[PDB]
Amino acid sequence: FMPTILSRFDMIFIVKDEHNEERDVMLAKHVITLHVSIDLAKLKKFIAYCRVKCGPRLSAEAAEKLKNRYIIMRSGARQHERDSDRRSSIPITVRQLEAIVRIAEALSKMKLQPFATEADVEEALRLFQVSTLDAAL
Amino acid sequence: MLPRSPPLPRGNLWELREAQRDYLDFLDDEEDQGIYQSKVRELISDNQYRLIVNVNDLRRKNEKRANRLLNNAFEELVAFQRALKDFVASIDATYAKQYEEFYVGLEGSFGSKHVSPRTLTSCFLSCVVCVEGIVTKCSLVRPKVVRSVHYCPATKKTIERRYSDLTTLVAFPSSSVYPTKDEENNPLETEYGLSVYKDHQTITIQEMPEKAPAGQLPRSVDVILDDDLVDKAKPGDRVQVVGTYRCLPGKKGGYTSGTFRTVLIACNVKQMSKDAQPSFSAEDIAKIKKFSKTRSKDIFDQLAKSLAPSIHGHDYVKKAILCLLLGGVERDLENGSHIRGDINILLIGDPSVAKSQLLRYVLCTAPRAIPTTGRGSSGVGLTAAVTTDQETGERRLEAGAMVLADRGVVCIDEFDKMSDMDRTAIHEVMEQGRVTIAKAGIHARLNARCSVLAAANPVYGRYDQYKTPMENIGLQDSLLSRFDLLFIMLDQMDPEQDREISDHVLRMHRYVSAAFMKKYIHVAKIIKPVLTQESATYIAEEYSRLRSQDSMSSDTARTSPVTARTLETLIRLATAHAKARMSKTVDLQDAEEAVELVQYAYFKKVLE
Amino acid sequence: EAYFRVESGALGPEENFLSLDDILMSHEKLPVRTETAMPRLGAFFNAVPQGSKLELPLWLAKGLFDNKRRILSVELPKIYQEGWRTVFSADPNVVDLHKMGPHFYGFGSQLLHFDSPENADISQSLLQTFIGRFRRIMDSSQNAYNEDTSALVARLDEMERGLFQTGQKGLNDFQCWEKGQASQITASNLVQNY
Amino acid sequence: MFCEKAMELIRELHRAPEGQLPAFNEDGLRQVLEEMKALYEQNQSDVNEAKSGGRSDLIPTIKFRHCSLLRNRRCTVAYLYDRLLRIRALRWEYGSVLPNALRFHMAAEEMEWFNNYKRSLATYMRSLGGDEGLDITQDMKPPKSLYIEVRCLKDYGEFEVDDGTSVLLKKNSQHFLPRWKCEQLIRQGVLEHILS
DNA sequence: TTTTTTTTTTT
Ligand SMILES: Nc1ncnc2c1ncn2[C@@H]1O[C@H](COP(=O)(O)OP(=O)(O)O)[C@@H](O)[C@H]1O
Repeated sequence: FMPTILSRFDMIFIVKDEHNEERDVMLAKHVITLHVSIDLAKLKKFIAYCRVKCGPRLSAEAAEKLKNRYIIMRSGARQHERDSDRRSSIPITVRQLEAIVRIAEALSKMKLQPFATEADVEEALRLFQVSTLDAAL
Repeated sequence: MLPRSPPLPRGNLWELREAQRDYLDFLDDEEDQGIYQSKVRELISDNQYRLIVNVNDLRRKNEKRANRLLNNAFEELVAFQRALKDFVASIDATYAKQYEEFYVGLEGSFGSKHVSPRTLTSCFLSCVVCVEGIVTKCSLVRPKVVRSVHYCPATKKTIERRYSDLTTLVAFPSSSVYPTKDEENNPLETEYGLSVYKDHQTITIQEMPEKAPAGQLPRSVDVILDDDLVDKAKPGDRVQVVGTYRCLPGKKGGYTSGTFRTVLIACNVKQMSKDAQPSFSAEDIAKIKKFSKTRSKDIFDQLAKSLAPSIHGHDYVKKAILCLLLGGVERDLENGSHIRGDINILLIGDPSVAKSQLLRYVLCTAPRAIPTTGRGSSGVGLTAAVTTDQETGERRLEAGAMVLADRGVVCIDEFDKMSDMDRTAIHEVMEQGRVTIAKAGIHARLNARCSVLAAANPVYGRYDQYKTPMENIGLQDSLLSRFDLLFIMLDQMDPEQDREISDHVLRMHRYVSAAFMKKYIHVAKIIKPVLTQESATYIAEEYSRLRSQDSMSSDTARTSPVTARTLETLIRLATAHAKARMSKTVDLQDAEEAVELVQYAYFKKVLE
Repeated sequence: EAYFRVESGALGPEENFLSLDDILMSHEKLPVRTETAMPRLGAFFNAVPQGSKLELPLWLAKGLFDNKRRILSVELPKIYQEGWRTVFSADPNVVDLHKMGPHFYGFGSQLLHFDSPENADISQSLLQTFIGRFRRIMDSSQNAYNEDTSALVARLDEMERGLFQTGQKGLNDFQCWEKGQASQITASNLVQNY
Repeated sequence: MFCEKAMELIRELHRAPEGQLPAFNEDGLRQVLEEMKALYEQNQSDVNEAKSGGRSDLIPTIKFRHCSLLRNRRCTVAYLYDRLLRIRALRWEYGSVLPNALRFHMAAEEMEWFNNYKRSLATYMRSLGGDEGLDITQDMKPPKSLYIEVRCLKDYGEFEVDDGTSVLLKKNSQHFLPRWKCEQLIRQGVLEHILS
């Protein structure tokens, strides 16, 4: 997998398999949940109206939040790649920044909130700190 | 959205004696404002058959006739076209005989008649309708007789014959027997020079895709163009035909099935989409001649700054892309030679430097631009490929991409994921300007005078800033000479630039004139400046200084070889820089604007 | 049956004060061109030039208007322009007066308090559109019984839906008397909660 | 422009055209009184400032603010008045006493308006005739016959007959009573007129 | 509007 087809996305989750015996109790539960054989039927008809009625953009403060988050995300990748340069890595790019913005939009669309704020930018940034460190590992 | 008028109503500002004597009174038109007596004369000065009428006027003039005309279209249009010849004889009887019969189109706003081929039921039989939709085939234009002129070599007389078929407004099936002995005594002989034929086509409108209920195969309808309406529609358009609806019966062997075939005898055609921008206002041309005179120093730079505001940095690249959007001057000598007048740009650099963005903008700005990739494009699918037909089964030459885009732009992104056997198919169509094909049963030469804008990711994934510019690009020194401008969009990790870049993109995510560059370049394209000996001795020197390695520098590598082919790219960039000024004579300030671009695009610096 | 909302006076000289229909009616936007500067308030659109094209609610442009056009002048939307005034004369039974709305006769009768030149030609469009669309509301409302009428009513405005709901309430009330059904005493407003 | 908060009080009552009393909105009402006060002071400042330096060019900025409060007045009396219609109905349809699924949605001062209206109405009613007037609340439909056959639908402690002869009301048990008494209960939801 | 054989362009 090239560092470029990989970079065509924005969020990487290395899914993990748990084989714990309490996890195996969860599995024993799920066994009969199939052996026997907020709802989607309204979730879909909710989305159908949410997507088509909200026009969210960013507020002035989210801008200076993201600028100072992204600049300091860049500012260390230099000393990261200038020494180790292990023939492959993943640095930040403006496409990923635009991905962050369009994620915050979708968060603040859950609430029909026509103006997003710091209410979700940091948690989205931490979600991304997970999603980029996954591909880092 | 409902099209209840051919003129888009939102932004238009920015017995049979009564009918014939009412149409004439309507066509007088003198005493109120003289709207049509200003059009009959207008067409007589252009030698036209038919005139377009607005039924919206017929309403205000006489409602009863306007309603009787939209529901009995045949008996009313045979009386309209009579009381129109009558009214043209009332101006110039000499003209009123040059043409056999006049015609009369229609346009305006019909109430419920604005139908689609899906709604065109059988309650619209013999009723003016206004069908919208896409043309999806055409027929072969063929004559069709409407009168013969015979002659008797024995009796020295001259007999005639009037013809009529089921595709008229009167509909009597005459036989095309071409009488040879009217009376058994004398023999006849036809005279083709004095007879009268007309044209005849048959197209097939089909419902618009985004208007179908998507469950079926969208419905169709058959149109019968005629009498110089003929070639007014090619496959793939969006037309608004305005024609009578008709059913034409038949009988094979004295026994008719009740089933009939219904056609639309068109009497006007309208392309819905406006596909050009020549309709500049006199106020607009005034603005243009102002702006072209205000400052001749800074109009090129001022033009290029406003090119793609959605992008930060890359001033040089915008400058060169503007030069592309203008173009040079194609000189063709007297003996028959030819020298190209286009500029081909190549952009290489690390990912996410807005390359694809520049391409997608140049696509929409210039008219007649074609997009293409580096894997969804074969070496033959770009220029021309041989195939056959399904109806005839004989070979022909389907035009590739770079032949459709003639006098246009071709945007090739990821030009590096294209195999070696595929680039080579371009070396003829990028310089000589025309494609030559000698396949099995095909020997042709197509005109493909176009210009190439290409984007390529460097080898090693990222531009190793230490190797050399020649090892970071895979292209061989034969293809690297065609593209006359090579821009290495190097990405740098200094903390400052990222700050303003983020500022800019985020401002863009919180939302010279844009629609003025269109007119300005569509106007300044035609100008054809001419060199002058003050600069022609400066270029002939900057080149001979470029060609000498010593004068270049040390610790400086060459991106592409300097040949006698960059010499006439200097000349092209120059006479494309004196096209923004609308100058018409290149001066020493031009031949110096276009030398620094080269000095910057040719030589790169290597680090260690 | 006893909740008598305040009706709409949007067709006469001036809208009523407490009518919730006119309140939402006048809120609709309208284009204006300003005649002076707009000091201390250029934040919305600090000062605004003179000769600027702006979009303002109708209620705002009621007091900001004078005969001399002191503060600003007005120009009608295209729905009332000369363009559409011929469309509505071709055949008025075809237009979607809900998209071109949803207050056509209500708005158009308040654009006569701006003493424009073409008033003698707007008050003739309305009259000749309402008369045109009448025999299709008199007959599709007194003759649509136990049907899904949500498609006979998809192209109407608030001045016409109020009549399509009065045709039905008189059809469904004679058809309930003919069938000996309007004798039983029933719960009036509690079946609305149920 | 302005008035985007008041127009969230109205665009809610306009969604309930049946006459069903929604929950009072103290929040938005306070939120619009605040904007009234804000614009009031921020305009009065420049009003008296246009007499203390001659800034008459601010005259527009008065109207744009003078009228832009009248709006916020209209859209807060209409709402406060409309909701006083959907309340009086609950005296001609339900009756003199309401269940607390209703008396829980009225703001605590509308109950005083109610208990005033109800009392004045009961005052007027008893004034018509000599003996305790004529209760015009009942009698909503022309009388058809003299006795009616009802059928209970919920439990109800012990309905009364004028002569002290009570009647228990279990579920699904039908009587034959004079329609002179059953009208109050049929129109609420307790009984039901079966033999139409 | 089907098989089968033979040549040449194309993915
Ligand atoms: N200098 C820049 N100015 C404006 N936008 C930029 C810039 N650099 C990157 N971007 C944004 O980042 C994304 C980069 O994608 P792009 O550069 O098209 O990828 P590629 O370079 O692989 O074609 C685009 O969405 C673009 O809007």
